[PDB]
Amino acid sequence: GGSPTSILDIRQGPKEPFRDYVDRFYKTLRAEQASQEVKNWMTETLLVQNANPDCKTILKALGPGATLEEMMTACQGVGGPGHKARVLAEAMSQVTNTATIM
Amino acid sequence: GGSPTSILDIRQGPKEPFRDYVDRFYKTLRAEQASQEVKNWMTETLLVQNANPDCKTILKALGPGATLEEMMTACQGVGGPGHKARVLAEAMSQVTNTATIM
Amino acid sequence: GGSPTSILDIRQGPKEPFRDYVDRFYKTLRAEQASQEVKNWMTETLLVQNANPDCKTILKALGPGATLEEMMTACQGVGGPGHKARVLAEAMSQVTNTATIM
Amino acid sequence: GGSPTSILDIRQGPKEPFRDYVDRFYKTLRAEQASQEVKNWMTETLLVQNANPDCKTILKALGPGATLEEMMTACQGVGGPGHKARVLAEAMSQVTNTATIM
Amino acid sequence: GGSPTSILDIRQGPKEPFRDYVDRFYKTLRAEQASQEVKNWMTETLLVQNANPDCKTILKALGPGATLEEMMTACQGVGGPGHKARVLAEAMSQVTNTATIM
Amino acid sequence: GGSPTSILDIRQGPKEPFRDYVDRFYKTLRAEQASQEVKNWMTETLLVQNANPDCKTILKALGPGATLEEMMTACQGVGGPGHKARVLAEAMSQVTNTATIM
Ligand SMILES: O=P(O)(O)O[C@H]1[C@H](OP(=O)(O)O)[C@@H](OP(=O)(O)O)[C@H](OP(=O)(O)O)[C@@H](OP(=O)(O)O)[C@H]1OP(=O)(O)O
Ligand SMILES: CC(C)(C)c1ccc([C@H](Cn2cccc(C(F)(F)F)c2=O)NC2Cc3ccccc3C2)cc1
Repeated sequence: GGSPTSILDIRQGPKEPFRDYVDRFYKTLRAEQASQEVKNWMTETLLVQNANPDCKTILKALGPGATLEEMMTACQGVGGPGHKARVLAEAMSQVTNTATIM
Repeated sequence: GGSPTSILDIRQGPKEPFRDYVDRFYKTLRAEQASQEVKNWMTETLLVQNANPDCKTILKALGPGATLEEMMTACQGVGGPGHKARVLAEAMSQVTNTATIM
Repeated sequence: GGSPTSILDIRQGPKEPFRDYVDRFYKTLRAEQASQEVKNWMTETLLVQNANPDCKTILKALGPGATLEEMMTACQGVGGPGHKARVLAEAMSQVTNTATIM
Repeated sequence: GGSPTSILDIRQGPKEPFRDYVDRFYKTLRAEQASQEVKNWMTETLLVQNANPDCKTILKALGPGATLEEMMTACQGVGGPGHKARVLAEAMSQVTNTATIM
Repeated sequence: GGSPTSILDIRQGPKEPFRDYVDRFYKTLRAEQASQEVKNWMTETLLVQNANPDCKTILKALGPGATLEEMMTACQGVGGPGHKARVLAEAMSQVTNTATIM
Repeated sequence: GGSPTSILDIRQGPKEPFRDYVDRFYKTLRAEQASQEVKNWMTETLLVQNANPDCKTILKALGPGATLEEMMTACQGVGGPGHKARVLAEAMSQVTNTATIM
């Protein structure tokens, strides 16, 4: 848990899909000198807390227990027309004062 | 699916079009050591399911039976002027006047 | 009909303009092993049909019979100016005030 | 006239600035086997006809006969911040309140 | 302090996440011949000063006293889909309804 | 000034930040066969004139006489989130209600 270059800071870019970054988690997990028990624990636990709020909001929202594959399906929505069209459509409609935050 | 690399997850990014990714689906199959029955099965089932929600929403809109050409013509507009044109407006114009979601 | 790499997939992108793709048409046709007329036939039937809804919506707009020299001229602002510009301001104003679709 | 690659298709892309294309007009022409007068005619004539609507229309704003430098001074804004802060950025608010086009 | 290529200008892009830039910051902080205190000192004071105003405002916002990790985690939310979603939502309506600036 | 490639056309792109271009300005100067004074004159007079309107509107605003460090800091915001958030947000809200230009 938190091996050199692997968990202490592996981080998904704001424009970096969950795809490359998660792989950065897998391949770097291969690149670290971790025990088996060491990597499996790293994956579930850190992968979420450190990855791009677009998807981090999806890892937590899916609700824990979501199969990794499902995290991928959900994070695949990360993206412009899919995830951004909603974050731009939503954030803009809250400031449209039927529901603006004061 | 599940064959090595080719069809476990072959994914379509948000900016990667349905066009370029098709090759990712097929050309990557050229790499898996799978029977033709194994591959053609993959071309259909794993394609629509693990590829780009802008397009998937179109693969299930066109629906099954759509030749790849049908999934091609419609998903061609995936992108800003074609799809984002219809995507920004759908969420923006919905939540604002009548489709406001509480 | 499309011989290998010729008219089966010569497809334009959603970010790629009629300038780059049009070249793909002719060039990849040089790599095809087809009859002379096949190439001339290929352009009229496939090009307009399997090419990027930006240039495709322009092409129909041109009205068939517009020389390739003319299609080039027409689809030049494809890409951010001609096309992506006109497109955002329209969808935004059609669905919103009068052309609102229920 | 236009010898192969020189003036028949030297064109400025859509996202492309007058900078990169002007370099092309100035690059490909060297590759042309034209007469000294012909080339002089080529810049003033073909540079404006086939140079990017962001910046082309600019050449119309400056207007014909302007010094090439001025063509650059006014076509420097083409591209994300300068040109676009002004054109569609305005079109968003034009078609909306007073400039609504039926 | 401030050695060549190290801190005299080590600067992050407008969009560059604090990570890519920092891969520079750290790598070059290690390449300059600075005393253990000189470098360490630089990693504190300069890291916040010469870095992408998006992330810089975040840095100040977290407030000093937060672990370095927090400085970059917060800046990991710098952004296209995430940070920009929040900023775009607010700026547009700030000026429009209450925060109108004359 | 006016030596080949150095100050006649050294230009900042539209998406290119004040950093990359300034670098073109400084590096290209090394290429010109100018007197030491000649280059100094060149950095002040031209750097502000043929450099990307975002930063150019900033350079004038800072006010001449500002150190290169001052042009650098102020123009670091050139870019999307920092400079575009403000430009679009303003133009959009100026044209709309009170600052509508006839
Ligand atoms: O012109 P294209 O090659 O089709 O791509 C552009 C370009 O993006 P790039 O940075 O990749 O060249 C714009 O960049 P600018 O030069 O305008 O900064 C970007 O602008 P933003 O970063 O501000 O979004 C714009 O998007 P838009 O037209 O929404 O301004 C995007 O076009 P696409 O999103 O349509 O691919
Ligand atoms: C607010 C700002 C970011 C500055 C802005 C505003 C709108 C434009 C464009 C309109 N416009 C403006 C200038 C130059 C061109 C070019 F170079 F691309 F031709 C052009 O198309 N229209 C986008 C095309 C497009 C594509 C995808 C999503 C939105 C838009 C609007 C670009 C930038």
